[PDB]
Amino acid sequence: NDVRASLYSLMVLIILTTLVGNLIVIVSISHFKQLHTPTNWLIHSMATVDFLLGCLVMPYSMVRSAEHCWYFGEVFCKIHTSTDIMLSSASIFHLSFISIDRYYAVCDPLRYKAKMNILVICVMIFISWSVPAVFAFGMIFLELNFKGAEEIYYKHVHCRGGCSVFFSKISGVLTFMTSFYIPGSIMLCVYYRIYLIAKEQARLISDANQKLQERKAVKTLGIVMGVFLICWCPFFICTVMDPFLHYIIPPTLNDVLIWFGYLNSTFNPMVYAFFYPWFRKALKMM
Amino acid sequence: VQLVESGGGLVQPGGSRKLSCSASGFAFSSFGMHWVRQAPEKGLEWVAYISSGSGTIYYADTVKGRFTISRDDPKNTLFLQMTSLRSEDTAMYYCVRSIYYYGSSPFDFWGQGTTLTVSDIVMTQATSSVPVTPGESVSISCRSSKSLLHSNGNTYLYWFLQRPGQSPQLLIYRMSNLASGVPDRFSGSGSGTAFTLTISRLEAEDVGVYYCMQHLEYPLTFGAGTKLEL
Amino acid sequence: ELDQLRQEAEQLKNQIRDARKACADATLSQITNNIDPVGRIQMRTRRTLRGHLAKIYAMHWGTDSRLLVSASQDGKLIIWDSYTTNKVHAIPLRSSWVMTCAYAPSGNYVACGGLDNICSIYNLKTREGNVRVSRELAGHTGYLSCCRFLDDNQIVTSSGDTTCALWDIETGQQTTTFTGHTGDVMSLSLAPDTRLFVSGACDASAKLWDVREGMCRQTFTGHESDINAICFFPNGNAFATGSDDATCRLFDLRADQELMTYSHDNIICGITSVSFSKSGRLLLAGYDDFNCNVWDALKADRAGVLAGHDNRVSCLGVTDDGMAVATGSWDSFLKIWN
Amino acid sequence: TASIAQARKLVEQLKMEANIDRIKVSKAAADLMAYCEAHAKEDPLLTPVPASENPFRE
Amino acid sequence: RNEEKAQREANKKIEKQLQKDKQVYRATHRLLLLGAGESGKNTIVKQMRISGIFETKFQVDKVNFHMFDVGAQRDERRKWIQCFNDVTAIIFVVASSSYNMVIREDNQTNRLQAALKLFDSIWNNKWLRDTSVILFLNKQDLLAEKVLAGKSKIEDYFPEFARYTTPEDATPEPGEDPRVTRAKYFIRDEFLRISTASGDGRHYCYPHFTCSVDTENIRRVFNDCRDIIQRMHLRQYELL
Ligand SMILES: NCCc1ccc(Oc2ccc(O)cc2)c(I)c1
Repeated sequence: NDVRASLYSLMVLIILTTLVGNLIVIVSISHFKQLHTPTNWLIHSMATVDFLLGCLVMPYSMVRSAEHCWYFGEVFCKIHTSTDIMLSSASIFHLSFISIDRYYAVCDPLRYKAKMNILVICVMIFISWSVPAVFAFGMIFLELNFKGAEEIYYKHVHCRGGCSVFFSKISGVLTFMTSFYIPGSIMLCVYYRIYLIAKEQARLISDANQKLQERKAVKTLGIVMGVFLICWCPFFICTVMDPFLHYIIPPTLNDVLIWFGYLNSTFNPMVYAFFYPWFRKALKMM
Repeated sequence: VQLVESGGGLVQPGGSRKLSCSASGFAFSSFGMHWVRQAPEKGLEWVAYISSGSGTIYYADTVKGRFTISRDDPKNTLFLQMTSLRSEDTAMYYCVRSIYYYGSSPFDFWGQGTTLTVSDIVMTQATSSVPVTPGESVSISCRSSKSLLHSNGNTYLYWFLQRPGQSPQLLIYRMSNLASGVPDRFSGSGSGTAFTLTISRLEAEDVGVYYCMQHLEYPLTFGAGTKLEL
Repeated sequence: ELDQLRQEAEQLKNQIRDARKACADATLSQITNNIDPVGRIQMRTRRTLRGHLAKIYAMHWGTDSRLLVSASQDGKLIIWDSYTTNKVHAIPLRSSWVMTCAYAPSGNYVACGGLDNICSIYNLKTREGNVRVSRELAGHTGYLSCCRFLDDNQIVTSSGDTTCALWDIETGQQTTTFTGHTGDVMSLSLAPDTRLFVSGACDASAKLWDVREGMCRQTFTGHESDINAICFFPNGNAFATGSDDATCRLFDLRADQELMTYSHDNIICGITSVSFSKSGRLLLAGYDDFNCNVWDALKADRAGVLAGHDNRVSCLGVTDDGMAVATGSWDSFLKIWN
Repeated sequence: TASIAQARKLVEQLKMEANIDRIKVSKAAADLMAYCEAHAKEDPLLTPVPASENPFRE
Repeated sequence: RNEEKAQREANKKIEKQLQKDKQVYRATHRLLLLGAGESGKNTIVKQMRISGIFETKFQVDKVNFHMFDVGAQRDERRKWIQCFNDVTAIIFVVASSSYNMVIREDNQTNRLQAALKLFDSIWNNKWLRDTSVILFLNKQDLLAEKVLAGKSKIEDYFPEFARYTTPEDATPEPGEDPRVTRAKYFIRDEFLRISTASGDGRHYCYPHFTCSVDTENIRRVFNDCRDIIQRMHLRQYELL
């Protein structure tokens, strides 16, 4: 009836908007000679990851979470989850690397251009693209995610379309630790240090100007960190808490949290590319 | 500009030898190098080719497994190792420099040479001995089995006019350009398959052997040669 | 007394300018109205050369209409091949502030100049493959702006010390010196017969000097601002000047007053370089508005916008056969146009 | 002094500037137009040529 | 087609050399020296080390700085000042020993006024935007010797001196007499009020009290370049 139609419309809206945003960013960065900065290359790689996620993995979860069945069979479910994990981990790693680059850009003004060149950024992109792929493929295709609880695995996958994701204790702990903890702590430290430096510099400048005769930093940092944290953190907390408890959780909650993750992936490009004046001016130039 | 060649001689078959060529008086780090052989009773024949920065290494088509080349710029030495020699490779060896850009003159300066004694495009000379006099015109012909013209428009053809007793020189390169130190007494022309070299005035320095070599394909094969007797 | 002599001089110049204004009967615009239209063209970039790092300040074509040289603020000069985009040669400079470059008509020498007040002459064709410094010319108490070659052994240089002088390679000292400008000159163009030349200065005046005569031959009242670049008509009886007043002008040698003026309401920035074509039908110019505006030598109206650069354009030049138009800008991006 | 010498030399310069016998602009304009019309046939960038003899193809 | 292959190889070698040159070139900062003949600009550059313009180099904490001393053409910087648009900073040197008794030869008022006008002209330039100047106040020993030596009072031709008192922000490092602290901060405030009239938050001035025989100028330039680049980096990312 009306509810499934409304969720179908929401899904098409989200998929179309993320696809058009990623395509616009990729096109704008691809053929501009004044936007060849290495950080722009990192942003382009992140946009490509988001575009692949929007085009490849969301249209199938669309029908997975709507009709509560998996028509595509038991062969496609072994690659959909792996692709969905690879892309999420790549996005998180790209965000962490962008934060790390900004830390040296702000805290080290003199030796900046000599420590951030094309080679280092290419190495970071290769690392962000390689490790998640190996991890996801060797965890899904080699039967390690559910190795340790066999009957519980089938009891849990006795659910919508038999394409659910099951995690054990050790698997969940290692997924939480290596995919959400380290990048989050790195971003916390980097942005706190940048906040302190910006606050003290603005305080000195304002005091000098006033004796002659924090808005932007807090706004930007709060917006960025809230956008990042509001989506992935509840999902990861629930995912790590489920194995330790008695697996009491409604499937609708498991759907809405992954949809929040997809919403964060959709919102990602309009925070690092459409928020700075130079990219907006380049786009308006046409 | 000085080139000093060392090595060669007579050794038993199957052994290993060492040849060296040292360049003194100029910066050869930006000059491509060639090793060329000349049989005692035949004309020139290319052996090996080294690029400016060893990016391209080219070996003889007739034999390549028994040749190896290397160079060192700080020591300024181009040296060759040969293993398991036969009776076929019994030719004088020359180390030559050449630089390639637009309007350049490949194969400018040649070395003294060293003596060691123990299909593709073919060019042959119809004549072998042309008797002439000091004051008449001298014409030397060259014929090629394939059209030497390229899409760019360059006619890859080179003459040497080697004197009998000294190192070969360069007179006309690309069939239409005259060298620097050659006196203005020679001219060349062609059409694509038949080529001619013409001399108007003759002196005692025009005695020698003339060669015809092409750079369209890459066998780096040479002509026959004609000896002048006065 | 000085005052009386100066006042007779000012009446002399007044009657001279009255005679000059009386020696004109009709403008050429009415005569121009007898010609057919030219047509608008959207010629696009064919090749792009990207080798430099800092801004590009000057460039010069070759006698073969396919070789060119350019100078950059970095302190190196590289000779491009206009067909296959190959870097024939690379030469590092001793002074990192150069603002001029020249290429010998015989294709054997190059020239450099800048804030060092020294004119360098190299030898492209030597016994060795590398290019070595041949001669250094000193004696100008002013930054060099033009170093055009007169012959294989004669070089005319323009300097910021308000004086231009002809030089010589073998002897190593200037042969003749020309004076008369109050401000510093920064423009210079030669003649097809290599017998006369014209120069411009910030004092809003263009002076025509004969090489053999030895002193000033003609003087023309220029614009209301400085002169940034000058060019000489291929015919040999006219020339054009570009200024910071957002307008260009062209004068003739024989009649000695203004012929034509190019201006528009939209354009406000100053002209940086001016060049003609083989037949002299269209005039090329460069602006600070990041576009090389194409003009018409007769109607004095625009033809095409012809954009494609991101920063200020500082130099351009057509080949000896009118086959292509190279263009250098401040973004270190050469652009071959056709 | 230098100023008086400059005054006399500038007066002489103005003298032979006035004695140059400048011609009218009509002949110069006619010659310029004739040259442009005569030579506006062998130059590219004015009448586009087919992409056969053009050294720059793409 | 071997000729084209060899030409391409030569082009690749030239490109590698140019890449090495670009790698070397991006790790240096360029500074523009400026001053007057009376000021000890030559003394400043000679202490800073340890016919056209002059170039010098120095290394500070593994950071390379290129300093362009300007001994140059006629006194008109209208056309040759355009080439200096990517320099990190401008080091302006001013001599603070020109009393009102030493006015000039035949040109203008006391040399301090001429220095102020020169600084104003540099500050209000069009092509010199986005560039921050490092103001210097050289020749301070002579000022301290002359304030108490008599026979010369700056108040005669500076009527605003009697209305000026030393600020509470002053640092009593000379430890001699508050007259020197009054004159020092008077001239410093004059230079500041000349400086801080435009800019729109894109460039700043950093006054200093240095001597011609000083030694810590290296650290001053290092610390002033650090902040200059840091503020630009902060402003580029909307963090300031
Ligand atoms: N793509 C957003 C929907 C989504 C997100 C994350 C999911 O699990 C993980 C993926 C990557 C990790 O590094 C850790 C856990 C799943 I299943 C579904």
